[PDB]
Amino acid sequence: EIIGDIRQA
Amino acid sequence: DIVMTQTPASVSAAVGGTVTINCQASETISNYLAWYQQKPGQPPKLLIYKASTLASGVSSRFKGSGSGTEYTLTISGVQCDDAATYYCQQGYSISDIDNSFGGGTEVVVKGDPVAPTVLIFPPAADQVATGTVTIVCVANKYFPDVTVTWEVDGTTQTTGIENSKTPQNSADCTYNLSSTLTLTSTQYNSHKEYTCKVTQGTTSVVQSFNRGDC
Amino acid sequence: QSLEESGGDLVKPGASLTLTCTASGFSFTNNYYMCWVRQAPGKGLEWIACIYGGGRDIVFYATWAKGRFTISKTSSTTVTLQMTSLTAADTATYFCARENFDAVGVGGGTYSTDYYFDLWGPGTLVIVSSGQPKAPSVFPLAPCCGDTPSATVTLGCLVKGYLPEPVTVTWNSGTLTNGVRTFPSVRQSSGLYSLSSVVSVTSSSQPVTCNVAHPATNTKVDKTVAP
Repeated sequence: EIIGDIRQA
Repeated sequence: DIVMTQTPASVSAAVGGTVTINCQASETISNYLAWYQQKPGQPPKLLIYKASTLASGVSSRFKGSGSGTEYTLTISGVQCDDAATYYCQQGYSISDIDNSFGGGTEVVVKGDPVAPTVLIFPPAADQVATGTVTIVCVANKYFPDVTVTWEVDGTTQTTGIENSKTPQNSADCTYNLSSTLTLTSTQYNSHKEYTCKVTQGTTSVVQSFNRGDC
Repeated sequence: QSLEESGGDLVKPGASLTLTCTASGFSFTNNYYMCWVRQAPGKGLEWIACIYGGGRDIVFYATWAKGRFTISKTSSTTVTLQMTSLTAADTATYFCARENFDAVGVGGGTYSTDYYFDLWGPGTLVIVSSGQPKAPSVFPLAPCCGDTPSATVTLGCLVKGYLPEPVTVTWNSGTLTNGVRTFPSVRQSSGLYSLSSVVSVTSSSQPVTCNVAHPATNTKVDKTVAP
């Protein structure tokens, strides 16, 4: 699973 | 906040031609750009994603192109079934944004010229007792756009009129139109002649009735 | 694989309302976001909120939404949208939509991007207005009586002053469809809706009947129309 939106890296 | 701007807001194309729609992004979106087509009363239909990938079962008449900040949708072999509203939608981010969709573009498909069939319907007997009277004029099956003009005892009506145009027929591109003149019973009973005029370019049709004769 | 929104209704300004999206033929997994997108009548698509189909709690709101709307997973097949402090600007059809994404990686963790919607419900209608539900009055549309009868003739029904949307119109219980033209509704000054439906027929010697349904008030109206 992911952990957030790409703009949160 | 990544703001999708679509242009033009509306566009015309003759049947068989080509139409291009533009999408602009306030910042680069890495080709994460999607295109949808929406017809009235329906949810949007996905056409293109990843800027240029044609979704499954969608006509290859639809081409998505562009990169960076400027994207395009090109419909080749334009048809009546294409008359719809098209939206682009950035897929780069859903964090810190207002709307991922652009404002959408209306695509109008110019098909074969058809003159409207025009009809005026006097108010049913049992309307006047309700205090309000609604006269309904229709222009059926026609293209291109008509304008409608109302007259009461020869004086142009400027108020109490509302027009409702159907979406383009999806086989033949034609419109249907209702124009309805609403008055108070009292207003209605104080005039004799009601006239609806439907003008398509150089051709007009006029339909009248006198309150007394109904 | 489909979706069906529900919970739409006519409500007063200031009211709250909860909408539900129910998935069928699939269940929410870490492969998708589940989303709400609305559209006010005659206007553009407006994204509202997404919630992760996966196990982790990840929610995204449009910036006009966070603080007033809440998206949630209430099961593996249902997502809700709770709306509060509703105003007429919230009048819209509300769609539930499944959202695709690619999980790109960055230094240490994966992130979602490349969002697009591959699945939509037909929507549920939310109508916010100070006006109470009103059943429509239905009037016959026919050519002037003092006018001379033709072979072919067009008749119809004016369906006036209802709220909320929609109504439906059929002719002779759906047996007469050819030549049926039903115009888009029109919201009047009163905030009430109105629409006409006409049909072209030959036989004038016969009456045609328009069937008008307004589910919001549980009304049906039949009007028989004589040339």
